[PDB]
Amino acid sequence: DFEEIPEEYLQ
Amino acid sequence: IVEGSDAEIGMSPWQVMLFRKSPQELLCGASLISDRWVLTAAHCLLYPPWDKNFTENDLLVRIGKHSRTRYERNIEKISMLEKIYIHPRYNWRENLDRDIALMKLKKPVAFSDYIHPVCLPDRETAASLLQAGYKGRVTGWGNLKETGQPSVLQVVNLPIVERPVCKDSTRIRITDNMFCAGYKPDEGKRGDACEGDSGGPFVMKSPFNNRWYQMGIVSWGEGCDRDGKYGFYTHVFRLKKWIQKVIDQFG
Amino acid sequence: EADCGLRPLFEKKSLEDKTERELLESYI
Ligand SMILES: N=C(N)c1ccc(CNC(=O)[C@@H]2CCCN2C(=O)[C@@H](CC2CCCCC2)NS(=O)(=O)Cc2ccccc2)cc1
Ligand SMILES: *[C@@H]1O[C@H](CO)[C@@H](O)[C@H](O)[C@H]1NC(C)=O
Ligand code: NA
Ligand code: NA
Repeated sequence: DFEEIPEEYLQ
Repeated sequence: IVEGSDAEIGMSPWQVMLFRKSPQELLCGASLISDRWVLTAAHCLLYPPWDKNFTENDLLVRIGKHSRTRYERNIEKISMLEKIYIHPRYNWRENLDRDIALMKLKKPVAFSDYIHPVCLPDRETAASLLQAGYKGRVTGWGNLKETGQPSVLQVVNLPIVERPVCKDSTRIRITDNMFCAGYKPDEGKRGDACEGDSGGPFVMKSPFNNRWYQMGIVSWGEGCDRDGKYGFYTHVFRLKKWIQKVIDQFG
Repeated sequence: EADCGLRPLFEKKSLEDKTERELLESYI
């Protein structure tokens, strides 16, 4: 239900 | 938040969302107390009865948010965790005594119109404001009802309740490290924090210096917004010596 | 620190939010 966040924050 | 309303833009610029990386979802609320320190409830991070034990790499903090689910481009900022500090005497076994934790960010967050720290109370401000009948404000993206979820940050103002009334409302052993708030059945108005609001701030605006102070942390409650029940909050001032020790040592 | 608790869109601009007066009125 959440919009994907920029990948840089998941690295 | 049950029986609250939509927050205004920038109304609670210290509000933080604790966000699980995988699956991507809301974990808890929290608050910004400086450019690198975030305050939350210990049970947001550690609660063995429910198999909860998050580590730094499991989580992100999202600051400056209003919408619950949207990525608020150019407004919110997302920070990684350097280290979690849980109160060494947090009592997850019995009654959530000392339900408090600090998170140090890897990098300082930039303040903005939407991102700004709340004050922590001194002894005198706490003594002056933590009185039965005095109202504080709770904010969060938690459930709208006990048993759905808000589009944007919710807010509710609630009165502090007399300690004997708090005690008499529950079978849980209440301690000096907790206070309770909410309306009584005979008062008409209602409202409460709920699941998902955990770790968020209970704030009061000092009439002496016009600054907002975080007096409590959303901790626990028996269901949400039930008649005759109250929300329980970690007493921030009572635990401030620990907060200061952590920041002084690891800051 | 020195600037804590003063909101950019409210206190810093001398604007009040819609319900803060409810808090003040309780501080009797
Ligand atoms: N009504 C409120 N003000 C309120 C409701 C929920 C929370 C979130 N906190 C929690 O869920 C904490 C963590 C684990 C158990 N817990 C509770 O609040 C428990 C009561 C604790 C148990 C352990 C010893 C201290 C008292 N009630 S509970 O009904 O399960 C809380 C709950 C869970 C899910 C939906 C709605 C409400 C915080 C505040
Ligand atoms: C929770 O996680 C830490 C680190 O992995 C672990 O050492 C600890 O025993 C676990 N349980 C706690 C802190 O109650
Ligand atoms: Na009791
Ligand atoms: Na109630």
